[PDB]
Amino acid sequence: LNPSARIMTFYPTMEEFRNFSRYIAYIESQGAHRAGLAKVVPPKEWKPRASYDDIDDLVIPAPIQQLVTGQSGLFTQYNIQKKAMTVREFRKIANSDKYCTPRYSEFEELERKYWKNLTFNPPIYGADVNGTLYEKHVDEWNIGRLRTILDLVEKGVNTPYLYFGMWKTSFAWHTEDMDLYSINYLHFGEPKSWYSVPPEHGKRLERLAKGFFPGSAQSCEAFLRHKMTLISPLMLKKYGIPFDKVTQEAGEFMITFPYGYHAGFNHGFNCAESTNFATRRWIEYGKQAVLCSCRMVKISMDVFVRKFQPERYKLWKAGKDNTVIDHTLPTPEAAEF
Ligand SMILES: CN1CCC(c2cnn(-c3nccc4c(=O)[nH]cnc34)c2)CC1
Ligand SMILES: [Zn+2]
Ligand SMILES: [Zn+2]
Repeated sequence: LNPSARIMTFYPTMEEFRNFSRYIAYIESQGAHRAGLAKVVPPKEWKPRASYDDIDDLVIPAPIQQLVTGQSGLFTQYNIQKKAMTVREFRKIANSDKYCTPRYSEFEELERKYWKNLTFNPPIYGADVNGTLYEKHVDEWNIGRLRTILDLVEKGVNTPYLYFGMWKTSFAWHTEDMDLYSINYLHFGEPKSWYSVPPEHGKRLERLAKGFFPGSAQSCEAFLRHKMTLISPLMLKKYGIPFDKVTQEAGEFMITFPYGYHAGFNHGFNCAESTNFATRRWIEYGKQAVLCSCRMVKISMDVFVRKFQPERYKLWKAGKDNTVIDHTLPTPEAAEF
């Protein structure tokens, strides 16, 4: 399933939507994981919050000014921490003449303006805010409590984060911490555009990045983990790196899969909610994740190897666990489909 590894979109009914982990297993049985990114449009009747007119007093403790340097589709993003601000203050800046979205008809025109102007007039990203916009009673796809096997770490990446975007705010090329999955919900506002590289081609993106930034690569085993590297889709086309693109709109979920490299940008004022999560398939990725060797987020895999792979525990502890990851294989939970 999904031999082209193209980004798939799913429209679950209210009944299919209710079981989060089962629905992740379902989309994997359909080959969604091969693209490294999937869109899930929830049923129309489902709302995580009745209204977003009550969040003006919400504090963004560390807004970041995003300074970008580069040319020829290759850039490095530098984050400058600014003083705390409210969502009311952030919305005022986001919609001001200095930072508002330029006029555009088609996405391709806006995508061009982004790649042409990302190094000018550095925007402010109200990123990494600990919090949720979900009402406490919401039991479906609740980013604040997904209750996947990732909870075994607790029972930081198992908590919800908010992202208040403005035009031209960006997320650099990366995989998740420990090559985990992630869920991103766009609560409201202007779209968020995504680029993705299939996990089966992730090593090709890394080789391209290493060749362009040899200083960074010598300094760290996993420099892409710093989340500072921006590469244009045109630069990827030029070097034959397979990739796909998708625009997430308000009210839609995006799912990133283990070792799924993604990057993207915000079209204007918006707010997304995200967290990391796991399935039984992730354990092997966590065991094999190449981590940052210069700073970082590290999860001990021991608890997972003991519980889900007891027969492999002595072999693994000895450093003799030679398992090769097949990126095309769905999670064992997908068996029923
Ligand atoms: C401690 N961890 C640091 C990295 C954090 C992280 C990992 N990935 N990641 C992102 N991925 C996808 C989309 C977005 C986005 O729209 N904005 C900003 N960051 C994003 C953010 C998770 C938390
Ligand atoms: Zn991510
Ligand atoms: Zn590093």
